[PDB]
Formats: sequence, structure tokens, C-alpha cells
Amino acid sequence: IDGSGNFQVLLSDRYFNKTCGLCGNFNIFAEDDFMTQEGTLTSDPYDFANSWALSSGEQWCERASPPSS
Amino acid sequence: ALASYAAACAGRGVRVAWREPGRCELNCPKGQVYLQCGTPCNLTCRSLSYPDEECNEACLEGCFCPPGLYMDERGDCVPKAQCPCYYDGEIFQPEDIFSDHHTMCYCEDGFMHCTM
Amino acid sequence: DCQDHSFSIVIETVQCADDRDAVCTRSVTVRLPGLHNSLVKLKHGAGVAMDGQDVQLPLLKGDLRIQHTVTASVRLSYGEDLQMDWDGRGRLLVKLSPVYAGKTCGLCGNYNGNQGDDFLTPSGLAEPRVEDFGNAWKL
Amino acid sequence: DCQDHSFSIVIETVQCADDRDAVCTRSVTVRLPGLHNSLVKLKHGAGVAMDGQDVQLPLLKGDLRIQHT
Amino acid sequence: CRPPMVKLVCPADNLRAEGLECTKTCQNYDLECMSMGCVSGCLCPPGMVRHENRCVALERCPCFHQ
Ligand SMILES: *[C@@H]1O[C@H](CO)[C@@H](O)[C@H](O)[C@H]1NC(C)=O
Ligand SMILES: *[C@@H]1O[C@H](CO)[C@@H](O)[C@H](O)[C@H]1NC(C)=O
Ligand SMILES: [Ca+2]
Ligand SMILES: [Ca+2]
Repeated sequence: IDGSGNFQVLLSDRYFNKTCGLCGNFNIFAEDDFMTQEGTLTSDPYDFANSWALSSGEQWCERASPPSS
Repeated sequence: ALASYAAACAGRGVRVAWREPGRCELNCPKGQVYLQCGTPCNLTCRSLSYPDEECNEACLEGCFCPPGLYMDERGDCVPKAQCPCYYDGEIFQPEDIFSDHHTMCYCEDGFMHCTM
Repeated sequence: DCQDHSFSIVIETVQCADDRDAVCTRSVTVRLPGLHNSLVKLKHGAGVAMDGQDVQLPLLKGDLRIQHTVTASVRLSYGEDLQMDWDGRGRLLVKLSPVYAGKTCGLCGNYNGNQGDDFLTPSGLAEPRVEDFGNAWKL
Repeated sequence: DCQDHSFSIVIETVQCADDRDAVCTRSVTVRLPGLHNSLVKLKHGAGVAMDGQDVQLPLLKGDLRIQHT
Repeated sequence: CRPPMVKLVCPADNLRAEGLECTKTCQNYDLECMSMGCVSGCLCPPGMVRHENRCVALERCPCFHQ
């Protein structure tokens, strides 16, 4: 994390074609990295990225929507 | 007998009040408004899930709700974006998800947003 | 019933909550050969729909009764033996009289006293795993 | 219709209010040969019963619509 | 539609006909198959069951242990 608040992660080789999270699967092809948690593929960013939310007791979350501005 | 005449007049365009405290005023249930013509093509949460069926209605003098709200299935008119979603026969609930084998559907506001 | 063919219950499940392991049930459909040939779907709300037509409760027929309950649910009944409960959000209970004491083939198992043979497939042998157990009752 | 036989309407009237001249109407039955042979009964409440079985509104069929207003 | 067995589409009275929705394989043969309504399609004749490739004689589909 910088002074500005920018995040960065650097993974290794032994996780090729195995990572699954929001930074997308780790593969050479750059066209199939919006696969939802159910295993299917979509095109909508928010439909893809609302499937990876985590809830923890007190904190409950709704469905996020793109800003209309 | 009085209201039959008033209804006959309205078919010819004449609007008339004829109702005062001391006669048969509609005694509308609480949470609703007696207000005159309100062109009902909404005020039911069904109309939100099916937005493309029809809208050609005349004036009716019914019970309605303030212009920010909708009526619930069981009869209350409190909800705004708290009222359920309708789908192929069934009835779902705000913030629900399901995925059988073909489609992925959730429901935000009063509509579905099925994909696939 | 699996012996005299007097009823059959079939459930439909679909996955909820955008997650790998959360799988729910939508609807239950009951079949009663005594009532000619009746299909009585039970839907996600409190809905009942016999032979395709949504109906308004309570319902009375030759030996069948459907009716609301106090706590906003349904209650299907048949003559003195069968009984069901179903409230919207996938929670079904099914009571059954001692008349069908050993004659039942389904995902609930036959109805004798031993729980040691409850993974019994339609072929005849009992499985050791639960995964291969339920892949045998697909339609 | 009486010329092509497309529909037929019948009303049932009974006496009310324990008097000589107070007569009312209870129910209406409509027969539509277009819908095979459908009998729709309109009852003293707001209830509707098609072919003996009550229905819950709204109803949609071939060209037939019944709904609360 | 495709040989060597005959095809039916629908009688469509109130939809009892067993269409493509209910194809008796050698795992579903005895089960209480559902029927949402007749759908026009293709099927092997009644004295037959489908296997992974096509429909092969009833007396030769395996019985499944684990
Ligand atoms: C990633 O793994 C899956 C499953 O093993 C495989 O089908 C796919 O071909 C792999 N992708 C690459 C680029 O090797
Ligand atoms: C309902 O439809 C009327 C017709 O135009 C419209 O004026 C109104 O804003 C709509 N919504 C409500 C809540 O009345
Ligand atoms: Ca990728
Ligand atoms: Ca047992």
C-alpha cells in the first residue's frame, strides 16, 4: 500500500491456472477472466464481481449498482 | 342510487363532486387516499415486473396511494423498493438469487434482471 | 407408494445465494391416482395450482383438502393417512400413517425400523457414499 | 348473439328485504362456446368460479381476462 | 426426423403425450417420470431405452453398482 492507498499483489508461478478470485484467473488468455463463482462466464462487470462478496456476522451487504452520474 | 347518476354523467365527460361529510363518503381504509381520478396503470407491484402489457384506462375515483409508493400483495401500501418480484407463476422476495441450469436471475427493485 | 401406486412426491431443487454449496428447493408436485389423475404443484409463494389453474383456498374434493394454516403456510391432506406442510421458503414436512409401514421407495427410504439400509438404490444394493445415492433418483 | 351464438348471459334474481316489491339479483353466468364450453359464475361476493372450481385472480386464457379493479 | 424409428409431434388436447421431456433411459425406466407437457421431438419406440450413444435393446443396459 503506497502513501496514496494503492494495493498490489505479486503471485508466483506455481499457481498457474489455479487462482480464482477477483483479479481473475491466472492464464495466458485475456478474454475468459470474467467467470462467475458458479463456473459460468458473463460480460457484465457487476454481475461478475458481486458473486465474490463475503459477509461476516454483523456486516450484511446488498447488491451493488453502477453509479448513475 | 345517487352514485349511479354520477357514473352516468362521467361517461359524458361531466365531473361532479356531490360528496360531503354527511353522505356516503367512501370510508377508505387507512394508509390510502380517496383522491379523485388517478389513472391506474400502476399502484400494483405486478405492474413493475410486467411493464409492457397495456396502459389505456379512464378515470375511476378509487382508493389510491401517495405518489411515491406502491401497494403490497396482502394490501398494505407502505413499500417503495420493498415489494416483491413476480416470476413464472411464483412470487419471490427482495434481494433473492437463483440459478437452475439455463439462466441466472436475481431481482432488484420490482423487476427480475434474468440473464443468460 | 411403490407397492400399490397410490401417490408419489417429486421435488425440484435449484441453487441459491450465488455460492458453490447453497442449494435450495423451489417446488413440490404431488400426484394422486385416486383423484382421476391430478397434479397439484406447490409453488415458491403460498401458491397452489391444480392441473395448471391457480386456485383460491380452501379446497374440498372427493377425499383431498387443502387449506391455509395459522402461521401462513399450507396443509394438504388425504384420507386419514397422508399429510404435508409447506411454507414458501423450502421447508417441507411429510407425516405418514403406519399403514404404509414397509412399502416405500424414495429418497426418504423405506419405512421399517432399521436406519442401516437407508441408502438403498432402485437396483437393490445399498451404497456406502451419499453422492452415488442421490444420483440414482434423478428424473 | 342469437345469430352466430358467440355468448349468452343469464341472471338469477331473488327477493330481498322481506317485502312485496324488493327484488334483487344474486349471480351471473356467462357461456362462451369459443372456450370449448366454459361456464363462468359470478357470485354474491367478489368470487369467481369457472366450471365449479374457484379461481384466484388475475386469470388469463385464450382471449379471456378477469381481474380485480 | 431421423432413422430408424418413427416420430410423433403432439396431439395437443391437454398435453399428456410423452415428448422429448420424458425419454426413458435405462436409469429412468421405472421412475415416476414427470410430464410438463408434450414437446415435439424425436424418440425411440416404446420397447426400447436410450443409452449413451443411442437406443439399445432393453435387456442389455448394465445395472449400476458404485
Ligand atoms: C486450465 O485447467 C483446466 C482444468 O484442468 C483445463 O481444462 C484448461 O485447459 C487449463 N488451461 C490451460 C491454459 O492449460
Ligand atoms: C403511474 O402512472 C401515471 C400515468 O402517467 C404517472 O403519472 C405516475 O407517475 C405513475 N406512478 C405513480 C406512482 O402514480
Ligand atoms: Ca484470464
Ligand atoms: Ca430402513
